[PDB]
Amino acid sequence: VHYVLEESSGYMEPTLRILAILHTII
Amino acid sequence: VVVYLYTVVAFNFFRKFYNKSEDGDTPDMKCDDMLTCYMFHMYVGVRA
Repeated sequence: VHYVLEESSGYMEPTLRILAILHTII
Repeated sequence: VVVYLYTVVAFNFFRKFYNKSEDGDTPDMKCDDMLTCYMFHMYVGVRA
């Protein structure tokens, strides 16, 4: 019922947010 | 790319269907993982 990005040793959860921000900016 | 689109749509809207259980009460190979569901699609739905 809750979507989670639990697949790596970090560095994948905040990078998605910064990538979405960069995508909207561009 | 198109199969990935269908995969995200299914992962977001169809959870209670991918229930490929054998002998009953063995829920596995479901869509509880994006990569697993994408591999399942690209491997089974294309060749089905």
